[PDB]
Amino acid sequence: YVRQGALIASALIMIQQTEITCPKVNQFRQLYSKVINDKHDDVMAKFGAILAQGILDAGGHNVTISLQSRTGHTHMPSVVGVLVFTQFWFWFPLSHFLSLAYTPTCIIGLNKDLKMPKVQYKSNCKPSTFAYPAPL
Amino acid sequence: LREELQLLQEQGSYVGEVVRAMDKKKVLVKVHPEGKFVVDVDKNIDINDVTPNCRVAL
Amino acid sequence: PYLVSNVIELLDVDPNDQEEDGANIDLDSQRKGKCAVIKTSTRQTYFLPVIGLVDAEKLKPGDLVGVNKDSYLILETLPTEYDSRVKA
Amino acid sequence: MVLESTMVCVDNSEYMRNGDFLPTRLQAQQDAVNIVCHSKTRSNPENNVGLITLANDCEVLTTLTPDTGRILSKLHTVQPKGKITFCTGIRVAHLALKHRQGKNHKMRIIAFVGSPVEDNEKDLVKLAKRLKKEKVNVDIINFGEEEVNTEKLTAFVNTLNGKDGTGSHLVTVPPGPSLADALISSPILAGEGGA
Amino acid sequence: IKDEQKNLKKEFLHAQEEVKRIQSIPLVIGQFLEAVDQNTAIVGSTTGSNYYVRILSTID
Amino acid sequence: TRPANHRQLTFEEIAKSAKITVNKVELLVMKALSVGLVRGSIDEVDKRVHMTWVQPRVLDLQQIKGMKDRLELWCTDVKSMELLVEHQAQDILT
Amino acid sequence: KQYEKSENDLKALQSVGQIVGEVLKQLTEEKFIVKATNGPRYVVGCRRQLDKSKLKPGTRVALDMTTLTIMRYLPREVDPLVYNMSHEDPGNVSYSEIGGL
Amino acid sequence: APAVDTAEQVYISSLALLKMLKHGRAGVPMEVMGLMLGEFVDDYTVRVIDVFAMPQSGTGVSVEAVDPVFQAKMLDMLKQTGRPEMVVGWYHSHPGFGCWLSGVDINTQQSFEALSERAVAVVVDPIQSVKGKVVIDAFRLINANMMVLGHEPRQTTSNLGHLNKPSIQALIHGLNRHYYSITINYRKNELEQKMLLNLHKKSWMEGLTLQDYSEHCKHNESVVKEMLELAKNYNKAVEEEDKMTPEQLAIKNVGKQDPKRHLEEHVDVLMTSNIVQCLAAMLDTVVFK
Amino acid sequence: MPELAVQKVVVHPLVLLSVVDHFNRIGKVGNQKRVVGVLLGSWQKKVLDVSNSFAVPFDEDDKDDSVWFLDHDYLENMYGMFKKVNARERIVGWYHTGPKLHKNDIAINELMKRYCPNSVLVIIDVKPKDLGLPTEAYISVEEVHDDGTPTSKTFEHVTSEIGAEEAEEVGVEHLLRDIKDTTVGTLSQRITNQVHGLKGLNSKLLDIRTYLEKVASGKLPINHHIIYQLQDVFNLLPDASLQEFVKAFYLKTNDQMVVVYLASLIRSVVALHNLINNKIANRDAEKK
Repeated sequence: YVRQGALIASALIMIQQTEITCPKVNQFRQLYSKVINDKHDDVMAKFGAILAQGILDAGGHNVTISLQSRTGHTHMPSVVGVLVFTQFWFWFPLSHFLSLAYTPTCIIGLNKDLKMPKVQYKSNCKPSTFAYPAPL
Repeated sequence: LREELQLLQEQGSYVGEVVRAMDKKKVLVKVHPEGKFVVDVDKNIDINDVTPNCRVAL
Repeated sequence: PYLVSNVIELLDVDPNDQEEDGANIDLDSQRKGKCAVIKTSTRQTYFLPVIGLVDAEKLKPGDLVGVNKDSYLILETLPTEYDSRVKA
Repeated sequence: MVLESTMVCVDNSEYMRNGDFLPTRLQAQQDAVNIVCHSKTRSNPENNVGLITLANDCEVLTTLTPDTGRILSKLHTVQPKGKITFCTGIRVAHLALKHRQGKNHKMRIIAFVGSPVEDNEKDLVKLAKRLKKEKVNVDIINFGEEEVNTEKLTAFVNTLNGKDGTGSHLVTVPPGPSLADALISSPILAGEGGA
Repeated sequence: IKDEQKNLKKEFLHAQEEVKRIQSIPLVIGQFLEAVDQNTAIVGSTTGSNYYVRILSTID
Repeated sequence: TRPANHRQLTFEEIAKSAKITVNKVELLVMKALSVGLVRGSIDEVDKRVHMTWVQPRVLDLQQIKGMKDRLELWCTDVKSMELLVEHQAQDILT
Repeated sequence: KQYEKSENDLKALQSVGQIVGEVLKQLTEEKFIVKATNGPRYVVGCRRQLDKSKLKPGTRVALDMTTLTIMRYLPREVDPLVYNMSHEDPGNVSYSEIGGL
Repeated sequence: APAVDTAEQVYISSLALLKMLKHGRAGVPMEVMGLMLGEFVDDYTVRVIDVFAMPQSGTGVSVEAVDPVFQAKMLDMLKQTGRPEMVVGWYHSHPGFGCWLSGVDINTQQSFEALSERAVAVVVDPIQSVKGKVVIDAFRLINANMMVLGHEPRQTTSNLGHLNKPSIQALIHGLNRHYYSITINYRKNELEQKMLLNLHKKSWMEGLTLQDYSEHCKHNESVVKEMLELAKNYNKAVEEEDKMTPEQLAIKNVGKQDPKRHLEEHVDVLMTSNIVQCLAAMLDTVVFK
Repeated sequence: MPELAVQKVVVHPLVLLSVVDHFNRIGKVGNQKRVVGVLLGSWQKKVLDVSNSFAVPFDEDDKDDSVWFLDHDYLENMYGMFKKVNARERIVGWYHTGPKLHKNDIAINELMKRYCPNSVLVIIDVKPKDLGLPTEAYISVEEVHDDGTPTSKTFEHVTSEIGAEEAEEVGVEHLLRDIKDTTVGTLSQRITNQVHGLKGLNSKLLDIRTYLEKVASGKLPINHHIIYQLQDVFNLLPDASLQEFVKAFYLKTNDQMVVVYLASLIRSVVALHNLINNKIANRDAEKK
């Protein structure tokens, strides 16, 4: 019961936080896949371990769940999804709702015909310290 | 203390004696008045971890 | 199954009337009917509730009786029975 | 009778004390009630029978059961100083419908009136109209009331009878000697439908 | 935390009551053989079985 | 009947009422205690007979009135007192 | 008659043949040390429907098996061997083995 | 089948839980069993409302006990009351076996299953009801075809999915070869609580009661005498104790706990007796007066 | 028939819960029409242990209290089944779901007495009556009052308390999601009980006075016992004396205060100088 809740919660933080920003990401990633392959654990525990995997890794290492909205009140589709998610014990299909929380993280500047380009913005970080999460 | 309600239930715990260890990966323990019992090796012991005439906790 | 036993003594206390030892604890696991004290051949003693239909009063000290293994009742009486030395 | 649950009313009255039904009408009613149980079963066996005394502060003696033995145990104690209260027995059959054996069965009351009615006529004619909608009808066996006065009971039955799926009838058996056997005349074979 | 501590006081009693049942009879009599630790100890009973037993806090 | 607050009686009251001498009343009072109309002790030197207890008596006209009066005094005290008991010791009161 | 007998018989059937014992030492009312006849000596309680004076040491008492509490007082008891010895006596002579002596 | 058999997380009410514990307890070692009345909603929610019991025997659970006559008989009573309940499953108590389902218990569960497809099997431990921990489990049978193709984790889906370990030994081994065990939740209601919490009219005056001086005096005498003995210890103790860590001070002053703490414990016990007496003493006199 | 084998009536928590639960089950009546059901429990004892209760469908009207339905047939059939459960379970009496007794209850009582060997009418209430007992137990008695009333059948109270069984008691704790601030085992619980005590006394005390008024006018028949008992309460009165507490609690507590303070006094210089060096170290250490 503690294991299932702790492990899901970890997954929510780790999205777009990488192996070269905490060792924790290495430990967590490895642990997910180990559970599915093995039968060592009790089945109750595995349900939590496997959902937590999809969240951490999500979207090909491209998507994040936001803190808030663009200003003010907490992002509107995101909060709901999570509320219903936490209850999954009585009914398994409730876990699906976590797709709604995922929003792609791109800051977008545009051309004067108003369609996606590859324009640049400056961000002060080091490429030795942030990079997209390494797969399982 | 609340948790202690649940913790105290078992099927008891004894002090036994290892007559001999066996190289079959099972160990022979004889409880003090009651006959011999063969039980498997645990995680907490193997056969280099229990050697003849060792009184043990069970 | 039934064990073999001897009668040590006769107490009796009537069919679930007792000395009023009945509390708010069970009266199917405390109260005894008309009862007989028996010393058994195992080399134990059991104070036991005998069958309500054929009472404890009928069985006197000295009888060799069967008793129920599970919950002790004296079902019936068995003649003089012991060993092969005694048979001769 | 046929998929019907019935409550049977036995009289308590001073009029029971008469020798007209031998030896006495109080004891005679025991024979009568067993005729009512046996007749209903004969027609179809799928029905239940009960017995109520209207004695004192009205007590259900026994509720719906197919067993004649249960009814008969209860009938021997009776108040021979009491009096029949027609109105209250109907009320006891109403309560019975919510929780009874044979919940899904039809509703009928077969009542003996061995003595004149006590409960005001106007109240009872009016009561019938309510009763028609719920679908319980009262069949009255009359030999006590007729001697003294004209059948008041007739009015009750007339209004009552509509669509219910069960009917009602006024059956008259004579006030003189006819013993318990007169019960044969009753709607315990003479009954009809409302629908 | 203040009101919480008061709450926790009531839990201690509740708990004490529940455990108490376990604590009483059936009770076998041993002799106090030796101490392995001061949380688990060894006591030797009167049918001859030696036991590895936990010490229940309700004594010293 | 008359005292809620006290339960002791003087001898002199009986004495005048009866119009019977003082010497007799002390002796009469002793018989009273022996029958069991009253239980208590008698203190001669204080000139009181103190009742620890009064015998039940079948419904009387004076009686019914006193009981009501004493119940009223009692209700009122219990409400006043309830406020004191509740008012103090705040931290255990939950 | 059979109804009363059988109902009382069900109560005998659910009820076991409880452990008989003896009072080794009565420390207090609530803790009595017993020597049970199965072997292991036990700490038992008492029910309040009993007088502790009767139960005191060297006296046989009944023990429970469902709870390990002293059920009741049993009077002191003697073995079947002692019964054979208590029964026998006859074949007697009036007074003298031999007269004049 | 793996394609429609899921486990049944059982919501057990006060009326069922208490009934089962009591019935097993009195019978011991005679074992008791019965049918459980409840309602079934979801494809996995069973509320166990109430139970009645089947014939006890000295061999316990058997085929002979289970007859359709008892059940059929009950159902007629259910109509008459106007209670609706369908049968949720069956119960038994094993004092004479562990939580593992005995060879006669499986036979009995198969018959009961034919009547209600969704059937639950419950081990009660009457013996454990004497102590302050009670261990009882509910289970559901698993089909032979289901194991091979599906495997036992298929029962775990679309429900709570807690799988129980009731120690090691026979109990666990028998579990694995036989059935899937599923969890217990308790149903409760506010009204249900309120009944339980209720005490006595008499307790109202109990607190008020003026504790006898006599009894108080016994307590007072008892408290001052222990205090004097300890007082000495307290006196030697204060000469040292320049260091923190109070447990070390306990070994030094000798024994478990500080002698300062021993004196306080006694002062406090007296304080509690005193508190009821003095409060009560004024309080009583004023209020009746 | 006897009503004998009672001097005390203890009632289980099971009994109450069964009546509220059973109300929904039958019909969702909810005390719209009062229910009488069987009261089940032990026998061959002086004390009465009411182990259990089951409802019988009984509707009594609210037009009239003299008309009721009571389902007899259920009682005989339920009889044989009780032995399957345990052989200590037999019909002891009956239950009334309240809110109060009637004169009508004597008549309900005569029918139930045939089955029982020790009939008692115990009013278990569907609403809990206060924080006190939610149950009152009564027994049918033939008595005269010197109020000029000849022979009546009425209900006189017999002492009620709440008991429990070993199996049941454990089960109750687990079920409970309350923790109990009214346990009454200790000083903390005991102080709450005293506050409540005063409130309890007041609730009880009012009734006694209204009863006295009814006799006076608003004519009500006098139950002689009640009047006899009332007068007794007022006569015992004395006045208060002493009781006080010592300065001792403080002394111990102060002792603890000295010890720590002495340890503190040596430590101070060390601890306070070092702080500045460690503080600087921490900020730099944190970054990596």
